[PDB]
Amino acid sequence: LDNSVSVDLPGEMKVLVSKEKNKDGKYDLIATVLELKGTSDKNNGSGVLEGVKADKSKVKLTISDDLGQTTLEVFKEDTLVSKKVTSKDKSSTEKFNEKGEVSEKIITRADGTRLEYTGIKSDGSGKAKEVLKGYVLEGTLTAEKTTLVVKEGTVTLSKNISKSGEVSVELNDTDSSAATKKTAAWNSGTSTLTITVNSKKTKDLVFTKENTITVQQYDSNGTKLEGSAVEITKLDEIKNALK
Amino acid sequence: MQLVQSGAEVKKPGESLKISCKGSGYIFATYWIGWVRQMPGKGLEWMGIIYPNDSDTRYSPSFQGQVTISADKSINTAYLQWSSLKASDTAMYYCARTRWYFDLWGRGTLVTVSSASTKGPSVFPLAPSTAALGCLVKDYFPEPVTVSWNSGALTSGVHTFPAVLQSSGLYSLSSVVTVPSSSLGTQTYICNVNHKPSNTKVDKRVEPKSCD
Amino acid sequence: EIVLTQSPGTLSLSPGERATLSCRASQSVSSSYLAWYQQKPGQAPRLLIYGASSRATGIPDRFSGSGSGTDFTLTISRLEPEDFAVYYCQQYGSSPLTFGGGTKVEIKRTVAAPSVFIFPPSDEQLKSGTASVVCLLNNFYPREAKVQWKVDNALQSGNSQESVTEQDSKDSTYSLSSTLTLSKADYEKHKVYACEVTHQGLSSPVTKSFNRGE
Ligand SMILES: *[C@@H]1O[C@H](CO)[C@@H](O)[C@H](O)[C@H]1NC(C)=O
Ligand SMILES: [Cl-]
Ligand SMILES: [Cl-]
Ligand SMILES: [Cl-]
Ligand SMILES: [Cl-]
Ligand SMILES: [Cl-]
Ligand SMILES: [Cl-]
Ligand SMILES: [Cl-]
Ligand SMILES: [Cl-]
Ligand SMILES: [Cl-]
Ligand SMILES: [Cl-]
Ligand SMILES: [Cl-]
Ligand SMILES: [Cl-]
Ligand SMILES: [Cl-]
Repeated sequence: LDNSVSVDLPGEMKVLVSKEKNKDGKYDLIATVLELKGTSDKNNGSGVLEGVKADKSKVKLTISDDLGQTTLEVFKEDTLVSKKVTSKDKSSTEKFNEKGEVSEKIITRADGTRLEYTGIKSDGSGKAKEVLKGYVLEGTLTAEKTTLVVKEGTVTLSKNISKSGEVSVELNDTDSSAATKKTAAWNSGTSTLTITVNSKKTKDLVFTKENTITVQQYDSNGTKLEGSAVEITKLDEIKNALK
Repeated sequence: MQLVQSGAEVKKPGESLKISCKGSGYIFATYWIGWVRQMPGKGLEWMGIIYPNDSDTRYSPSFQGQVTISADKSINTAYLQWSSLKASDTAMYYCARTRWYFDLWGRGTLVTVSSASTKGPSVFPLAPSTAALGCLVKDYFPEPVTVSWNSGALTSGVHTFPAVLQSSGLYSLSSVVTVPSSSLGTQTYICNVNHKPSNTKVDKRVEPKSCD
Repeated sequence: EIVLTQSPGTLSLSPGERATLSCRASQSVSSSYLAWYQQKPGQAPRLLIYGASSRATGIPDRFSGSGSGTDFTLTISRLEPEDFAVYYCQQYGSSPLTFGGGTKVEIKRTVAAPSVFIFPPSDEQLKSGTASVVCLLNNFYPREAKVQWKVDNALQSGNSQESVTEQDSKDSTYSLSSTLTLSKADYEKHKVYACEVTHQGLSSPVTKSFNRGE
């Protein structure tokens, strides 16, 4: 507690591990989060630590056996209230209702972008939004997938995220005019959406692995991509691309 | 963003010619480059376009088979060339980034195709009979000629007319100035003529005739 | 080819006035792919408007375009001194790309009749073997003028050339020269040399003439 070895942990935490083992053979652990203590069988960071908040809530920190995953759970005096799982790569993921079911969930990516679900029901539906660098996409959640939607005029851009995180993008236009109706094709291999108007390609939208969006225009004849892809930094730039 | 075009050309009929257009400040290879002709005193005519990254070349039907458009992508340059020039090719040639509207223009390359050879002008006074006087700058090639009055001190009332191409192939122009009639007896009027291509410089004093 | 007709060939307006320029296509222009350009003497053209109505970067919003199909318009809401120039339209809705013939926007001013001066050949030129007779029309408005040469009352044809200045920046007038050219030997075979000037500012055509040898 001063006879101890310090171990760095995911989630900006540190745990102190005894060198000598306690009265009953196990190593004791001290990690300040409110100070939590516990006893484990290894002399690394792994183990379980308990504690009690000043408001009578009980805290349970579970450090993974390979030191790459902390699980911070907060209970009432018994019933889950919180469950933050932070990882070594800075990635982290909840609030519960009275029935012990998931009520909210925030997925923080390693790069800082977030995916927030609010008002989750028993069937699995709720309100969803993704926080990117510079703008926020909003949509819904279902037990099937996450759909984020951007509207401009009669055009609707839909970004779909499957359960495993696979991104696919759709576009629909309720415009009746063959001269102005936007259609699009999705190339999942290159993760690129090519928009077409009046049987000419107009622009490519690329949804990168860095959770960003780039736009590149074709020439007036729809023949060649021109210039270089420009990164989108504002929500109005997405709507402009959809005009 | 900028397009730099090569300098003015004076050629004889039958000669070949290649002019260039180099872009900077942007990715030159991924925008179409076009060529536009403007004949002396006329409007604009589109000649063709090229996509430098792959040399996709598309001509106006009015110019296909008459000129060749090319690109050297490694040095961000597009070209326009003739195998055998005619006098009818005398024009200003612009290159412009093509979108397919023209959003960035070079300053133009002036191409003069003529059988004439370099010759300095002859300068003749146009004597005053408000009085009008001037001088006649006749039979020179090629353009341009510069005219000033009294070494640049006299500009008010001065009209130096655009040159005219005579049937002989040489150019000619006049420069005139109007002055008070009471000044012809006391003020000196000298027209200064500079023709750099032949390095000819003439200072012509314009006086009332001796019979006055 | 889509032919673009620009009307009128010349607009005469004062500074601060509204300008309306017409561009009409022989066929409907796809997606309103119609551009407008400005060109001043001795300078390259400059893009003002694309897509019929989109203004290019840095162009002042007093320039606006409108129209669709075959009828397009460039409006200059309030003319500045630097807006008097030649304007061209260009369509890129179909190949080949084509330009209109251009409209010149010039400064309107009061009608001014030309002052006509005639210049016989100089004695130094006659020694070189040639004789140029120069007729000067000075500081007139509007630009349209007609000059005809008569030698001993015989109307000339094909032996004169004209040159016109740009509109003057101070008084908005034009000047014109007409040069009748003939050999020294031919000059000595005639007596009366005359240029006849027709212009809106003259009640009837004005003749300036001289007798060879004066
Ligand atoms: C330009 O050419 C290179 C090589 O041929 C090619 O890899 C690249 O994709 C081209 N770029 C565009 C925008 O077509
Ligand atoms: Cl864990
Ligand atoms: Cl409780
Ligand atoms: Cl929206
Ligand atoms: Cl670029
Ligand atoms: Cl866009
Ligand atoms: Cl290369
Ligand atoms: Cl080169
Ligand atoms: Cl002076
Ligand atoms: Cl030189
Ligand atoms: Cl002009
Ligand atoms: Cl074509
Ligand atoms: Cl006068
Ligand atoms: Cl006179």
